[PDB]
Amino acid sequence: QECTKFKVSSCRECIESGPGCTWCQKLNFTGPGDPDSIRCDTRPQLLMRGCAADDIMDPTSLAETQEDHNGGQKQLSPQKVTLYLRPGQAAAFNVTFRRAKGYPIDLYYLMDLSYSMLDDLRNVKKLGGDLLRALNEITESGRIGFGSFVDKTVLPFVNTHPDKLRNPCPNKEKECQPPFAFRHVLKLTNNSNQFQTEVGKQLISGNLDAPEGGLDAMMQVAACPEEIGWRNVTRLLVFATDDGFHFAGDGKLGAILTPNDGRCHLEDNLYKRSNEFDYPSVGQLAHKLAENNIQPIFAVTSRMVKTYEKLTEIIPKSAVGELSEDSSNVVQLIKNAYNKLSSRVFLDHNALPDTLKVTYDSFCSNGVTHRNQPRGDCDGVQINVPITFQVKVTATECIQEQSFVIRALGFTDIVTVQVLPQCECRCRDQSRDRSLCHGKGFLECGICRCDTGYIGKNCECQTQGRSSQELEGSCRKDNNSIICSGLGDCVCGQCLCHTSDVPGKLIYGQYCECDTINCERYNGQVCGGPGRGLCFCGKCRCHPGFEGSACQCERTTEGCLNPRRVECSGRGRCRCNVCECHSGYQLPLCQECPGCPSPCGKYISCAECLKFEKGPFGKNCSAACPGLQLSNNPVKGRTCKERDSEGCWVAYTLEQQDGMDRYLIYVDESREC
Amino acid sequence: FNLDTEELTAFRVDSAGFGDSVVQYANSWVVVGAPQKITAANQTGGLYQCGYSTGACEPIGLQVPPEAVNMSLGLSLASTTSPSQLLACGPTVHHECGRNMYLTGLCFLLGPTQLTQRLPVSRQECPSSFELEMAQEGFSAVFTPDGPVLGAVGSFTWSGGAFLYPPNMSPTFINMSQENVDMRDSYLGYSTELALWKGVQSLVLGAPRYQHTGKAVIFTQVSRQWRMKAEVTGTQIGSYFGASLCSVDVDSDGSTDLVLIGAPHYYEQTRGGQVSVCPLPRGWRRWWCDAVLYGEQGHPWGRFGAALTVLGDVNGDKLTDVVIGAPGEEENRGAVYLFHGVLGPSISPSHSQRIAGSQLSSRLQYFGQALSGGQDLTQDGLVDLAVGARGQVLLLRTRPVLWVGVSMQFIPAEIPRSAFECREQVVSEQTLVQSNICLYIDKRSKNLLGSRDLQSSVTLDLALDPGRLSPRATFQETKNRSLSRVRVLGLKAHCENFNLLLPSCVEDSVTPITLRLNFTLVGKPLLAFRNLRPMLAADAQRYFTASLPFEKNCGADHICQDNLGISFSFPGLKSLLVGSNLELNAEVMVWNDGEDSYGTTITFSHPAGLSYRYVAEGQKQGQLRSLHLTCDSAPVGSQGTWSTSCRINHLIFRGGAQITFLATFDVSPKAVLGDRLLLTANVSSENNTPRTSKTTFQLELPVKYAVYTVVSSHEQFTKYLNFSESEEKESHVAMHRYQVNNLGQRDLPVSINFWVPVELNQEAVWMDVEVSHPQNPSLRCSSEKIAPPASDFLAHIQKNPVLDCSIAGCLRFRCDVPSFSVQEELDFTLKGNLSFGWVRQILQKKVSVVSVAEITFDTSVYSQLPGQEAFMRAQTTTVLEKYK
Ligand SMILES: *[C@@H]1O[C@H](CO)[C@@H](O[C@@H]2O[C@H](CO)[C@@H](O[C@@H]3O[C@H](CO[C@H]4O[C@H](CO)[C@@H](O)[C@H](O)[C@@H]4O)[C@@H](O)[C@H](O[C@H]4O[C@H](CO)[C@@H](O)[C@H](O)[C@@H]4O)[C@@H]3O)[C@H](O)[C@H]2NC(C)=O)[C@H](O)[C@H]1NC(C)=O
Ligand SMILES: *[C@@H]1O[C@H](CO)[C@@H](O[C@@H]2O[C@H](CO)[C@@H](O[C@@H]3O[C@H](CO)[C@@H](O)[C@H](O)[C@@H]3O)[C@H](O)[C@H]2NC(C)=O)[C@H](O)[C@H]1NC(C)=O
Ligand SMILES: *[C@@H]1O[C@H](CO)[C@@H](O[C@@H]2O[C@H](CO)[C@@H](O[C@@H]3O[C@H](CO)[C@@H](O)[C@H](O)[C@@H]3O)[C@H](O)[C@H]2NC(C)=O)[C@H](O)[C@H]1NC(C)=O
Ligand SMILES: *[C@@H]1O[C@H](CO)[C@@H](O[C@@H]2O[C@H](CO)[C@@H](O)[C@H](O)[C@H]2NC(C)=O)[C@H](O)[C@H]1NC(C)=O
Ligand SMILES: *[C@@H]1O[C@H](CO)[C@@H](O)[C@H](O)[C@H]1NC(C)=O
Ligand SMILES: *[C@@H]1O[C@H](CO)[C@@H](O)[C@H](O)[C@H]1NC(C)=O
Ligand SMILES: *[C@@H]1O[C@H](CO)[C@@H](O)[C@H](O)[C@H]1NC(C)=O
Ligand SMILES: [Ca+2]
Ligand SMILES: [Ca+2]
Ligand SMILES: [Ca+2]
Ligand SMILES: [Ca+2]
Repeated sequence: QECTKFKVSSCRECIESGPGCTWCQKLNFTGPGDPDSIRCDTRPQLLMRGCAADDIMDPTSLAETQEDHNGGQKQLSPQKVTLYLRPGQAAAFNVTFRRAKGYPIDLYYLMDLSYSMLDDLRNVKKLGGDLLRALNEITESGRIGFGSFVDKTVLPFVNTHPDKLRNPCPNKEKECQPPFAFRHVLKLTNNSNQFQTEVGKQLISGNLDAPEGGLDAMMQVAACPEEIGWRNVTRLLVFATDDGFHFAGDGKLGAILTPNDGRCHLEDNLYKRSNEFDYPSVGQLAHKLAENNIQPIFAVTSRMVKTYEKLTEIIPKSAVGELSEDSSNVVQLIKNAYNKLSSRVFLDHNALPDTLKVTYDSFCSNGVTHRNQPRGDCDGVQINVPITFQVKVTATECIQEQSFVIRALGFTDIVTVQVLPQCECRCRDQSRDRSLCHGKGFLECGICRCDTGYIGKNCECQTQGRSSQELEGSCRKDNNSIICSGLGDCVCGQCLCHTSDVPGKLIYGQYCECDTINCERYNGQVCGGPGRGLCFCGKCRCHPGFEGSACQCERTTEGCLNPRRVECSGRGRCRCNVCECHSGYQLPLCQECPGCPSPCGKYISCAECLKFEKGPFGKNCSAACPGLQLSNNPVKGRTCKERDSEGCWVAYTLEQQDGMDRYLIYVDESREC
Repeated sequence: FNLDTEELTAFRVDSAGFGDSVVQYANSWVVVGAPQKITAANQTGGLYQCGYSTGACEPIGLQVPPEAVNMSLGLSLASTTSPSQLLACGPTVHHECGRNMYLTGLCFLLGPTQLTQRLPVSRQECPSSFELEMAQEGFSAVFTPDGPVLGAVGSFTWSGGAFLYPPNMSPTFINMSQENVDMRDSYLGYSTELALWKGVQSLVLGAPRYQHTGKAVIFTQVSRQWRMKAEVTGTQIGSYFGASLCSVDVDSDGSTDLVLIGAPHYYEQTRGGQVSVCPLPRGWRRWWCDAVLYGEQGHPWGRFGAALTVLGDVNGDKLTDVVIGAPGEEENRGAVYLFHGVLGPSISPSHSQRIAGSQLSSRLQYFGQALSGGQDLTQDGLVDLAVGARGQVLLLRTRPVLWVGVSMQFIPAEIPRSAFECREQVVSEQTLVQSNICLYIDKRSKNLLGSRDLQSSVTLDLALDPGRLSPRATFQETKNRSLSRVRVLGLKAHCENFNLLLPSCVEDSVTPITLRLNFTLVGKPLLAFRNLRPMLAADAQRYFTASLPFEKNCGADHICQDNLGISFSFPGLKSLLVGSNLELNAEVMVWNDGEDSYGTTITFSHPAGLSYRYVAEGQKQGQLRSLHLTCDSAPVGSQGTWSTSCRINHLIFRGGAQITFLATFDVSPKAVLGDRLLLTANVSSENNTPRTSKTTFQLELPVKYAVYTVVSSHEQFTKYLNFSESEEKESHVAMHRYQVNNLGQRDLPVSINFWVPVELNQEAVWMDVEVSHPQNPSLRCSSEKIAPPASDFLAHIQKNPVLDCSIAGCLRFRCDVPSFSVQEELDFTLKGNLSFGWVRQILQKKVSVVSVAEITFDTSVYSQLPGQEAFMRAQTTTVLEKYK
């Protein structure tokens, strides 16, 4: 299949050459004066040479599935995978996950208290008897908590002085509460009516800047339940605001350059740190939040629906809920919560060391046959229908024994996956044949590994003073080749490549022909530096995810993809994260052809064949006019305005899209004769 | 890779928010910021100037008006060099308008002049909606030849902008209009930077929160325009794409080449951070922050891209280098990075240095928040860097990087066979070979003449046949197989030859004896401590080896004739223009009609514009190259040319056998070389060239160059047909406007040709047609009439109503052009009263007359790149449909 010889001293050093590398233990396999590295070829070649089939060693990766009794863990099995991983070779172990049901719930209502959230506070101040009612079906005795929030106390987020601070309420001043940011009004409790009444109590407030500072509240909530308290089972939150959201960096406005620590420090169920403290970064939640098994449920105006939509992409376990400005259909949010919140099955892992690389597979229940990708995104599984993730762990070198975990984001079930550096092959000892190797060496699967000072395929020679005549037979590749290809002095038939104390430099081979320095370069680096690929006798063996003569096409990925997720839009192969746009179409993703004339000609005939019905001329239309779309909307971009078949000026824009002659038109409902 | 991490200066002035924002003042001083240095009643902060002479910071005098309150100045800083000035700012002024106060911002201009204050100090009186109440102008500032520029954030719907101040003339301002519906709450102007050019200046503002993701927008200030050039959305939500920005100069041409961007809070799997490189394409409505790359690091929650500044040429390879902060690295500890340019729009993802907060920074939490460098302040020659940190601010100088060239030779070229096979009655007469090595430093521009740039001590370490445990010789001075001696270098060579002793009798003779040197920079004491530590560059081939061949025994006689020939060609090579045909495939064949050549070498001569790259082909081919060979490029000729030798490394070339291999030379898209490029091929054996007439093989090729030349028919074109046609009038003059432009990369003369119909069987089509050339000098154009083939035009246009020049006596206009500079959109139009008389001549209606416009240029020397683009031949078809 494939096997290039690295320095081969033992059966193990033949293994460290590549996947398609096999080794032969059968003794007397070395000819009168043949190299010991010949024992390391491909399985096919070995049989063609004579090497027996049962003599072909091939130490392989496999998986140990030590399954538990039961109740150990619930729907993440196996529970303990002790893999024996050989470098370069992938070990595969499956993961059965059949979610069951619903555990003890624990909600928390993060509501923005602004003057815009007035009729929201009214139509919501006490509708919690239907929440436990909506909780009754699936889960049983859950918990209910509340937390208010507005925006940082200090400006520029809201006027800090003066007594409009005591009275922010615009115009009405109905005794609204002082400007705040996070007030833990209610703790997680069983009761429901006590919860409702403790809410209506507090009234709204107000601030200056339009977007809110609700992000600071997020952390402070799930930061120290040593004062807020939280169930050890489930924890769902729900964001609610008819306004934006401020993240890290914005704090520099308020003269505060102290970043977010992560822990809340309140003394009266009320923040007094957010002022001397900067906003939680956008990504400081998907970590801390998902660490405490908490998951917000976006539910805001339709004005802020597609902004939290992009936020759903990033952070895990989060749904989008477009609702009216009255927060009346707020309870239907959770009918849509479990809908696709008990659907996002995740399967990530603790940040593994760089010396390892992990991947997964996916076999969703409804049709999907995915393969090879991190995560376990299957948004098509709910209650009692198992799934399948094929975890494939590979190493680059002989790792040191360690252990990591593969958790499901938003789940307490830890799977302690043990990892064992498997890098050996095992035969015999030095009680058998202290004779051969002339006493100064031991034997292992045929060949003999000599001492520090003895060398040779039988520990016969010494590194001080040897040669013969026709021992130089297999010491040169051919009769017209220099001995040991230079850079190597022949001893006892074989060659001992010389050594260079130069970074990277290394000679090797029977005749010392191959080096690990003289290959194809890239970006002023050998085979693309140590990162991309490596060098081995001219050809570059690029690391995984990199191909090309010298890893020149660095990435096998496709940054050639746009948000449309179609490569290079209209035309252009995706070579090395670059597009080869046809015609004058320009980079990066081939959409704008700056030089293209702007053909409205030849399009008039079809423009009056779609909007107007003035006779598909040449033939019919929808055939001679593959500009199939004619949206009933104000599209724009290529503002065209030419004439019709007979006199009248027919106006119409022309928004092209993606590939070749594909278009999208809106022909003005008007003419001019 | 030369940022001092030992002997530096540290200013630890404990003043609250001290060392939170810093800038390079006039070269002599560095200004730090302490916004939270409480003064009076919840008022300003204060500034501090620090000098190198004495490690101490002196307060700076300021007339803080009672008007400006809680402005916490110093938060935003900025300095120019033009004349040396500085700009400090309180971006948090509080003015009480009763019901509610707001934030205006107040800045101060200092220097060796008048202490100006310039919003300017029209204390901004009091007045959903907003206008300019909480715009905190001066939040970020940067200078420019035509007056400073401060940035507002809360402009209107917190859209943003930047107030430009001219020379005592009333200031202007640039928002994004209101017609721009979006951009609500984006802090446009959070960060600001210049973008000078060979032409007019260009500003840039950072909008961290455009649609809550982050976009960066670039603006131009054309005469009576001040519109937008272009922009680029963010990559991810919350990424904060727009935080930091830095226009940097990959080279030193003085025109800003590219622009960096910040997004400390970005990720996909690791939240290290994100900086984005985004060159500055010219030609609005197109601009990509994706000239590929974007620097990062393998450490989550690092805030990488928090700040950054142009540092300039530090390593002296003509390639400016930049610095980037990341105060979130490690356990909240600080961090900084160093990158280098390459060629034009690009940087090197792999950084050379990563000085972090682990550098016996005893105990500072986050460092690198901000930083600005490029100025020589310690007055030791080369530039310096200033990086602010919580509590204190540090200065890292740039250690001199010199590199040296070396020459190796063996006085006795080869070995005379005298002390070769030897004999055993009487002696070892050990032959005496001499090996002379020389050392000289050449690339010096930065360090300049004088102390340091000259004197240095060095340790030398010569060693023969290292890789083998069979020393083929020894030096006499020490008697060992190697030796070392510390000797003084200079910009002027230093040559010393050493004595070598070859034993009369030896086994291996075929393999020349190698001699390599390990050399470095020992001691590093040089006069004063104003150099401290010099060092070498990245590409330090400190291991240089030279070979000594032997007089190979070609028999007990026969004299050993060295006879080798050589000949090469270029398979399929057609025309070779610079741009296409980057790789250059050479098929070299070679002979051996004499004695066996062992270490046969084959060297080429070529213009600077190319070098050799390993082919490494496999897969498969052919009757053909098989061949591991070692090649070493190197500069030779007086000025321009240089040789790339290539010795067939490890095997023999025997008998009258011929062999063919493939050697490819990459050629640069900007290859400076004559209208013709020649190249040769010296061929010889390992045993050198013992005799007279060299066997060199050369050939000379015509060279051309790539160019992008395009032309369109502007949509201001007269298609005017209409039914009112009672008589045969004259003047409804039509207007064919043609716009042209070249996206090539070289200034090149051109000549734009035209074709406008007129005479048509004595019946003029449209008369007195001339061509205007607005927005450009009065150029000279030619005029010539010509008569078409004269076919039956009756049936001709009956096919197609068109009226090309092939029917009606056309008119060619040859508008020559001195030098069509690249990027120049030189455009112009042509008009003439269009007669209605000829319309009847052909007896039809709805006819249409066409003009063809085709650009040309010397087919030789220049040529269009992609294959073949007809983008240099536009067309405009007007219609004369007039009925009744
Ligand atoms: C920079 O960016 C801004 C905003 O992005 C661009 O648009 C300006 O936006 C404001 C929006 O409010 C436009 O409105 C102006 O309102 C001022 C005062 O408020 C009036 O309108 C509000 C809301 O209707 C009422 O509640 C209030 O009672 C007022 O009626 C007016 O003073 C502005 O001036 C207008 O009338 C004056 C009369 O003196 C005329 O001189 C002006 O031309 C104008 O008609 C205005 O009505 C404002 O129009 C926008 N400015 C401009 C210049 O168009 C800006 O365009 C942009 N600036 C630049 C220079 O490009
Ligand atoms: C030229 O090169 C050679 C070899 O590279 C230098 O010889 C000695 O080489 C060794 C590396 O094999 C140096 O490293 C030693 O390494 C350990 C760490 O691995 C370190 O603890 C020791 O302090 C030592 O550095 C060794 O330094 C080096 N010898 C000396 C005297 O520095 C040779 O020195 C080089 N020629 C010079 C310096 O002129
Ligand atoms: C094959 O070619 C190269 C260059 O042609 C030889 O390298 C050295 O080249 C230089 C010229 O750059 C020779 O120096 C002199 O050239 C100048 C004119 O430019 C002339 O004034 C001098 O009289 C001399 O010719 C130099 O001699 C030559 N090096 C050697 C060792 O001779 C190279 O030598 C050639 N390869 C061989 C001979 O194997
Ligand atoms: C500036 O204002 C701050 C409050 O914004 C003052 O800080 C304290 O504020 C509380 C609450 O109003 C007062 O009760 C304290 O008396 C203030 N502390 C002190 C020590 O006075 C702060 O004092 C003000 N600074 C100045 C000097 O005007
Ligand atoms: C895992 O599942 C796949 C698909 O069902 C199956 O083909 C494979 O054999 C399984 N792997 C293991 C280790 O059982
Ligand atoms: C050795 O190499 C080749 C390939 O088999 C052959 O053509 C030739 O005659 C051989 N040389 C000797 C001297 O045996
Ligand atoms: C002499 O040679 C030995 C062995 O090669 C070497 O280790 C030693 O450094 C040399 N001594 C001197 C004085 O150069
Ligand atoms: Ca509401
Ligand atoms: Ca530049
Ligand atoms: Ca440089
Ligand atoms: Ca300096």
